[PDB]
Amino acid sequence: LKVPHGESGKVIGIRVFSREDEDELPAGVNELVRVYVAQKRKISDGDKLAGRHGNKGVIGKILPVEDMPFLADGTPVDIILNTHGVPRRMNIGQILETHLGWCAHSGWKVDAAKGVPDWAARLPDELLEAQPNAIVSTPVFDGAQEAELQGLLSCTLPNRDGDVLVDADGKAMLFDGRSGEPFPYPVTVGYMYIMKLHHLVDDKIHARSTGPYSMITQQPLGGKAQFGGQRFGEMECWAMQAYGAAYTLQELLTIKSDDTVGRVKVYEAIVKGENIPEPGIPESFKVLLKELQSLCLNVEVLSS
Amino acid sequence: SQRPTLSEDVLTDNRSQFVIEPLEPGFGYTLGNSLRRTLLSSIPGAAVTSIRIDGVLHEFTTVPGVKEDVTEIILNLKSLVVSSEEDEPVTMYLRKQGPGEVTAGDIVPPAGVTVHNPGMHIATLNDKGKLEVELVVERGRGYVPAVQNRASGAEIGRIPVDSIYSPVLKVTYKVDATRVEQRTDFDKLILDVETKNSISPRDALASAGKTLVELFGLARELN
Amino acid sequence: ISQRPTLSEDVLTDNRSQFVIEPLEPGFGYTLGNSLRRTLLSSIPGAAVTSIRIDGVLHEFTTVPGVKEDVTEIILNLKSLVVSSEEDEPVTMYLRKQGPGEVTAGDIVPPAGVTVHNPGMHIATLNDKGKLEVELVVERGRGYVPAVQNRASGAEIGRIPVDSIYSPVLKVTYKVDATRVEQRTDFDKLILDVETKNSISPRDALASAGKTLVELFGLARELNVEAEGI
Amino acid sequence: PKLMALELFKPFVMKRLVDLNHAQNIKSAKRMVERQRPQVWDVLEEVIAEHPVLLNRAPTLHRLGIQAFEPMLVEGKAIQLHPLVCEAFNADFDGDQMAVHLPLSAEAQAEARILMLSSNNILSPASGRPLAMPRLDMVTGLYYLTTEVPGDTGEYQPASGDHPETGVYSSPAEAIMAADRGVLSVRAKIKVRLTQLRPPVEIEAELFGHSGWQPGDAWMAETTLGRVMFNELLPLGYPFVNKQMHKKVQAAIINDLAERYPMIVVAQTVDKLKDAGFYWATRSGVTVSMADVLVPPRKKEILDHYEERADKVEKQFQRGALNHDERNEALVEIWKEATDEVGQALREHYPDDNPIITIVDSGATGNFTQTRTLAGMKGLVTNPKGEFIPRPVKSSFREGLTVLEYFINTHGARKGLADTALRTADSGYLTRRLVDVSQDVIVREHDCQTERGIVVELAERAPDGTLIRDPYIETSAYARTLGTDAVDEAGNVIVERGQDLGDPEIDALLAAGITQVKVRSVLTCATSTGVCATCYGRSMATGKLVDIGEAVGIVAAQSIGEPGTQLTMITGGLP
Amino acid sequence: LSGLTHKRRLSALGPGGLSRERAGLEVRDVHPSHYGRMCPIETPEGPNIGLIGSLSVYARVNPFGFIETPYRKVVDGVVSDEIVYLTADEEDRHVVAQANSPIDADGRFVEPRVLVRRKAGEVEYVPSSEVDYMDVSPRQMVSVATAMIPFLEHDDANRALMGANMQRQAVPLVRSEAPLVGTGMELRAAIDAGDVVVAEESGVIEEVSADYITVMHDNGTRRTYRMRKFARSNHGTCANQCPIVDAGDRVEAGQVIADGPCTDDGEMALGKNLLVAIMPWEGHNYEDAIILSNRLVEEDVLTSIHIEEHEIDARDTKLGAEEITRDIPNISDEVLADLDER
Amino acid sequence: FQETTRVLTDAAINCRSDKLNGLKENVIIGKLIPAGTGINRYRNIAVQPTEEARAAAY
Amino acid sequence: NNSVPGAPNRVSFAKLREPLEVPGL
Amino acid sequence: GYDTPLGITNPPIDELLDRVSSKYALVIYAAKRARQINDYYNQLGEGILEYVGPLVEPGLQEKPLSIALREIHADLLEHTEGE
Ligand SMILES: [Mg+2]
Ligand SMILES: [Zn+2]
Repeated sequence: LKVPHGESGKVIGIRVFSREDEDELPAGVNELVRVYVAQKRKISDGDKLAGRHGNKGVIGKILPVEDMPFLADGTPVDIILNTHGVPRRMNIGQILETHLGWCAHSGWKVDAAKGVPDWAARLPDELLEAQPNAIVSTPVFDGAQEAELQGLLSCTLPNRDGDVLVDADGKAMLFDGRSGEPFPYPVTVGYMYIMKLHHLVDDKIHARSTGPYSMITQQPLGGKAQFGGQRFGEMECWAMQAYGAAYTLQELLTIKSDDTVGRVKVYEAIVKGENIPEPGIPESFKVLLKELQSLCLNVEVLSS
Repeated sequence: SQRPTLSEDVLTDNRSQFVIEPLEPGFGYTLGNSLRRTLLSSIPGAAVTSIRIDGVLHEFTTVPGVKEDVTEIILNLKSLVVSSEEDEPVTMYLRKQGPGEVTAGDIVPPAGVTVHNPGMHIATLNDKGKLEVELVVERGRGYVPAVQNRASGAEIGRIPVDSIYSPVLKVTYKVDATRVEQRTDFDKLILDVETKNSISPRDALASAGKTLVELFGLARELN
Repeated sequence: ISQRPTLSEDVLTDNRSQFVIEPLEPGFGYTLGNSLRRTLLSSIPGAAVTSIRIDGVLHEFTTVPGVKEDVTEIILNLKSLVVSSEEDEPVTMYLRKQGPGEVTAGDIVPPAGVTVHNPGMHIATLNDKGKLEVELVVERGRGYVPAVQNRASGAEIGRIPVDSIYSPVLKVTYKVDATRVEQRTDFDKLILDVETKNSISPRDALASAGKTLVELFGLARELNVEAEGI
Repeated sequence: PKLMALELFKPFVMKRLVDLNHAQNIKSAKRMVERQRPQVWDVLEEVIAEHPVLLNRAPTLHRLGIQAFEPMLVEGKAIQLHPLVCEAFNADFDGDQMAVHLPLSAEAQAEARILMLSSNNILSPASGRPLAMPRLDMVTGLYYLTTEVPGDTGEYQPASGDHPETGVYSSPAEAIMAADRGVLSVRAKIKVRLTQLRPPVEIEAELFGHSGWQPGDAWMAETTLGRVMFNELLPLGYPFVNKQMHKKVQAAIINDLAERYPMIVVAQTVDKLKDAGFYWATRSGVTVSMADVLVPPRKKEILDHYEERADKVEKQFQRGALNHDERNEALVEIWKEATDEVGQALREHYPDDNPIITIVDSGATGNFTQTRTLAGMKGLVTNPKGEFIPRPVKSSFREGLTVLEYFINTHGARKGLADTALRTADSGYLTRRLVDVSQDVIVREHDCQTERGIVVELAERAPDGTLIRDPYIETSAYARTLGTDAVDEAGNVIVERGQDLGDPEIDALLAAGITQVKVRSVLTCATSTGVCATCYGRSMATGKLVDIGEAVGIVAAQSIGEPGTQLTMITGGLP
Repeated sequence: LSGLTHKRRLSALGPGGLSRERAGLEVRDVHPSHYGRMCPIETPEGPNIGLIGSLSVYARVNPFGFIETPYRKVVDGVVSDEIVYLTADEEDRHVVAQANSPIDADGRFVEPRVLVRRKAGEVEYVPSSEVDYMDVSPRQMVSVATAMIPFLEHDDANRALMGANMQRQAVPLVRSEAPLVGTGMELRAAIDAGDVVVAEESGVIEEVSADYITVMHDNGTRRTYRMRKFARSNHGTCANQCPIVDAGDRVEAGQVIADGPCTDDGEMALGKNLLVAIMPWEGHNYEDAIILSNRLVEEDVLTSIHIEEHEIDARDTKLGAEEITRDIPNISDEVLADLDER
Repeated sequence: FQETTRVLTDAAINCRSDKLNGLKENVIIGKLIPAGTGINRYRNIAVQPTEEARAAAY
Repeated sequence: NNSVPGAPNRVSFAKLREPLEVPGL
Repeated sequence: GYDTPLGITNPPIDELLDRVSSKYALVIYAAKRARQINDYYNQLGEGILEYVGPLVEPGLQEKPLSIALREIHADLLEHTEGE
């Protein structure tokens, strides 16, 4: 047994079951041994991410830390989201979630010397004074209203430098990492919860140039684990016909799927500098012949 | 009317402010951004490369007597900061036995290296177990994946660790413009930098300045 | 760390140029490009016109008598004139003609030092029995400065400040291209593009900009002593 | 990704490497490639200089679903792609996966390099109009760049007594420098002096007296720096365009460029325009915030009045004169009117600065109904039976719904999901059958020299007006070959026999006032097998007459079957 | 969370049930009787839409098999603290109030007119006296997965369903962090999940270790809990437990002692907290694409662990029995340099 | 397409010899499709450098 | 009102009280 | 009358169509020449120079098909139609 195509990592443990030691085993077996391989994966390109409001996405590019936009106090952001997808999908809740997350993270202190503001009438008496990295919870169908967020965003505790970053509306002034000059208009920022989906990229990526061939169908195996080639649907044949491309279809159907001698000869020619010889008769056609000749139907060729 | 610039320093506990002026209009932003970009990624440093834990064959396991497994201690050790004077892999030791706590100050560095934050908490030990860990300290710049040691083909007892050679932590700048109609139209740059205490801000600024000078020297030569 | 040296290639055209720097460490593409473009655009000293005068007109609403062109057209034509000066103080210059015909920059009498690098340039045309006298001042500076910054200037009759261009280069553009020096296959390839006036060559403008930038970063380097790669 | 290309070009790399004497034999070369020594990367870069590859998004649907791009090494494990080709595959950058093939023989290389290349297929086969155009985001950037605003900084002003007239720049370079300095907004009224842009015909024929513009001729324009910067992207010689760039204007400009210039120039200008739009989209200042979605100011009074009228009709029903059906009809119509009024008020409230308004009005995406739902009223919602519930929602998503309203609303989403689930399969089956029926249609002969040509009314002449363009001339008679010359009333010939029709020729015919035209058609082809090339007329993807041997049946089947996905409900839908 | 949802799933197909093709399309739609029993939001995205629901938060199965739902009966316009459980038939035959309707602290209805749900699809205001039943909480119709999506009253049905389905596909990270904003049904959904141990009796911990813990009961009986470390999960991910208790603390009964995967101090944590910005950036975030800072990569903020699994067996054959052996014909020593003696 | 047995029998009885015409059969066999670059009008082309090039090639 | 003994403290935007704890899931 | 392109798209397609009758003929008209060029390269070591090498001077290790396409644009080849 060998490691399949596209696996690596440490060997953490080995379990071996022996019939000598009086270990129950399936009938007709003597020694079944299983090996566990553990690999640590770091998030990379081609990985899925999505919040709790159903907004999927993929990592288009991972810029250096020195290139991302940074707040006026030098705090580079960690992720940038597109804006055209928010109003069309109509998931405005995530904007409120980001605002509330920023408010909770920065900590707030609502003024009360002159009395509770009208917008803060229903706030719990113990929720008027928070600390940095505070924790807040909004039960479904019963949470902070728009006025509550408006009031809270106007009383966030200042940074240790003495200045407040975001405005009342929640936007802030950034600085481009490439040009180095501030953007003409403010942008929204905040902390939003991000999960990690199971559709990783390492599982998907796969290549196959030459490898084991099936014995019953004379075709390359299938699947990433078996190191097999990809499928070629009939719609692809229709498309190739549409362009009028003929030799390409001939190769795809004959010289790279079935013809054994064709594969050997073309591989050798590529290894050398010789031109690729023309394909031959696909195995499918010859099998069809030798099978239809079995029904007493004399199928001639008429090469003339 | 026309004077060369001058750089002065305003000092604080660990983060220093640098003031540069007078600069021609519309030119402070680009200079500040260039300095910031060359500061956060091209400052040489040193950091732990690979560890060696006695009685342990790999990283996905534990060790009796400790409260957290190998992965947690590796994550904690990533925060360790060290400065290398020699340009070759040096070796340290960490031997602590019995109940109590193990901190960054329990390492016995060899000559030519130092640990500047003895207050870090690595882990804690129960009386049952002990601990002896050997780690390497190489000098590099930027950031390197841990897998670099995978291809070296060492023995089982070697565990790679990601290396992050960067003493700078945060940098920011603001420009104080003077847009009066007088020919005194200039801008004043206010650059602030903070370091991990491995090196003072002046050293990092000088290194970045030298890097940019050497890089731009290729254009001053007559073409 | 020596790493790998970065050589500056070059391409040639009538008056344009495409200077190429290859290879660069990942991320240094913009770090060079932006600052270099700004330095080239607003660092090189130069000379240009600042204000003009027309005794034949009291203000700017109307046009000078006996001339086909308009006052705004005359200002635009005279602004693009390329003037090189070697004297710091602002010197004057006079243009005078009589009778029908045309006027060219080369016909303007230059005082000592100042010179015009384009004598065949057109300014305007005169009809029969036409005349115009102009007294334009020339000053040396750097970069671009609008006439608004020169609004308050003593008291005169027909002083009409004009937006000057104190720079021999007027256009710059650059990009960044990926390159494969090793398995990293991410190294940047700066591609600069400059188009200067007739008073300087692109390569000498670039050399002066590099000189100025290196002198500027000499302050940063001088604070301490420490070396790096080539 | 390099990890894929290296394993995909293994034989070529081995051959070229053994040629360079980096190994001694083939087995050693294969082993070294397996070990991936640093001596292989250079050969790998050298061996794929001009080797095309074939991409295929699964499942391919139409002709343009299989392109042929030049490979380029890049790190990572994701196959990078060009933004403007995603529409061809109808792909969304959210986990879609596509295969990658590779031609081996020298014949397949030329085939994929000439025919299947991406840059030669800007025009969709359905209609002779380009498909790869600014689609989603860069359009917003172009709209922002070309937008005009009054009373900006540095705008043009007239001579005010003792002060000159400011806002005139010698050349675009000076304007760019001024904008960089910070004394000229990118979008303001200016009077620049262009020198390398042909003026519009209205000014070209006047200022130069039709003598003909050439590079080096100056003329005083009146526009904004953004418009000049945009026009600089267009190919040289194109007349200046000085109007705000709505998506319709973008489509018209792109179509005109495709119908007047070769494909390669169109592709180059499209790439440059996309780059400019991406650069200028970021600085448009388009974001989303609570202060952006603004509640209507006086919605409460309108809602109260409509609820009072609803109560009136409720009492009318309580009298017992009316039945349930009449009550439902009254309620539904009243609430539809109320929703319309609230939407009108909400539109009247928002200024022209909110990001939502800027996005929706610029044709970037969405419609006003979504904005009304997000800010105004969601209104009545569908039911599992399809009839509108008598209970309307009185709140927007911004303010916050209630449990009952959400429970009522879920039905529409469920039904839409089911409808899409069935429609995909219906369209697939219809496309398969349509492809099956017409497999053996091919252009055999160059010309059947037949005379029967179907007559189609080009444009009707109004009894009171002079001429009205037919609303379907774009489809019936746009690319067909003219059967007979459409001689004007006089003896002059405006379009000669055999000359293929087109946008300029259609315009010329419209000018001549001709209404009825006989056009050569394929329905009456006299060819024994297949159809002659002349009858078929101008191709779609080529832009010219079809070439002998080209299959047409497959193209027609794909074109007719592709739009089957959106076909929904004597039914009027796909059935 | 995925395991809990699977345990709470309500299938409608399979043996003894209707097939996909024969099942009508109407059954896949909501019914006015679903309120309080089956969540209308949570549902698979695939073709099995509407055939797989989920119990409500407060739903309990009656001994016969008819789902119930708690209610407090208003006797004479005054709310009753005591609650009863009603089935579908009894619920239809009575008047059910609205939980969100304001109610005075003394149980008096401030509003004379209160909205109400009626027999089927009927809602209309009624005097504040005839009303008989009132709901318990506003969250009485949401599922367990959907109950922990903040600001659910602002999103769309399709978006909410998509988010709920996405929440069941997270991957356990190495260093989890509790969300800054999240409903109050996080810790409760984690304690009942079973993947977190908990003390049975209030005792005092004597010593703790990375592999096992020993708590001393107040009655003098010592007990030990063993925590599996780095054991392959049923779906290929990893599972671990890290005690969050110190030596010499009198831990009360019912207090969490260890945190399993996707947990932080006895509460669910399926992700991290990132600083987001909303703006198109050079088209790299074009059409749902995303851009990430290298700080996440170089700080293991979103680093996960995946454990593979392989097995081989040597089964007897008519031609003989196969045996695993270090030696193997015609193989270089280097290839087998890793195999041991066995 | 359909009813393979009946059509096969009918063709066999008549000894219907059919040329490789059309696409579907020609792709089932594997021979070059008689469309696009497959028509005999283009499959048989002889190209050589013009005599002028050869005279001036060296 | 933290039913469990030592859960983390996170104040909530509570306006209404539920008269019964969530039953065993 | 346009900016010089870069990559495999040089020379352009419309220019070539001016020489060849149709795009479907051009692909073979160039592939056969590429085959001849490859054959000449194969025999470069020793043999008969009947398959005259490239007409236009090649670049630095350019594929034979690129050479064929770049020389066809120079109008240096003659061909017979179908049979
Ligand atoms: Mg998708
Ligand atoms: Zn015909």
